[PDB]
Amino acid sequence: KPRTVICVGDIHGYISKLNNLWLNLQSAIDPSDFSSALVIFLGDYCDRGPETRKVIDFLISLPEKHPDQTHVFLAGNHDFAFSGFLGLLPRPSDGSDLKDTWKEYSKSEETEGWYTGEGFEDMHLQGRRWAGKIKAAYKGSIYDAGSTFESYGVPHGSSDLMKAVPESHKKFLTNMVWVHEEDDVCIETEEGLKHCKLIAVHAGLEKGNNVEEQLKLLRAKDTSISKIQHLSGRKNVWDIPQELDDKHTVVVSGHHGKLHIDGMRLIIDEGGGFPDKPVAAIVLPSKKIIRDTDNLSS
Ligand SMILES: [Zn+2]
Ligand SMILES: [Zn+2]
Repeated sequence: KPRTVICVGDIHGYISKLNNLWLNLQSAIDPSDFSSALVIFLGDYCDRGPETRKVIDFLISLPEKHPDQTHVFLAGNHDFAFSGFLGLLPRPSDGSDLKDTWKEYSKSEETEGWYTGEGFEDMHLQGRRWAGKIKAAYKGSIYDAGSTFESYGVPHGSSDLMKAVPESHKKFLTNMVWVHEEDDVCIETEEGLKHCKLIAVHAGLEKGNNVEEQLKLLRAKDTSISKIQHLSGRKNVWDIPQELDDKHTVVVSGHHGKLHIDGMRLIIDEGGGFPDKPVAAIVLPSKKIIRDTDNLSS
């Protein structure tokens, strides 16, 4: 029997949506298949929603709760930005300073009110944007990070967040990956069951540039990049790029604020960080969509 693969869209601090989805998934999938499933969280665990802390608590608990599952946690643009503010990103491997990332977006500083509190000098651009105060509705910053601060019991933009975030959560953020690759997953098509490669990346992959070169920087976590298009892009990462456009690779992403299935391109982000929208997961091989808003039993 083919292994069950669950790909979970953006959570954005909605603990109730995360819990209800997890509970629904256990009625849609039989106990044996669920217990040994590959579970790929597609990123964006923080911001917008009110309970980031509880979300990360939940995700940390999963290895203990389900020892035979494989758990993959993609870094979203939001979580990369979160990790940046906490100073958890490794120094750029090219020897540059994290402050060098600011220059490209320097004209955005005034409107975005970038963090100028303690430790801003050694901070990645996205960390400074994340903890900024946007001139006005946004929750504190352009990243809607206000609710993340509050979920850990501190005001928005506070340097004290660094002390409030538990060590296990910092370890969780350090353990996130920018890409996940699988050699062999099953997926239903109109013609029948297929075996495919899988690439999981929060937003997607770029056109033009060699795919392996892209995957290389993603595997290595290059912090010299001001804005990581693979985590933050929109139209530029929507499509499967030329090199992978041959029906042998599933490319799964969250990020886009839409649930969109087009052949081998899976975009799983029905929630979009909105409080009134469902969080959806896709279950492979069947491609069935399970939501927090479901009321399932077996
Ligand atoms: Zn998102
Ligand atoms: Zn995103």
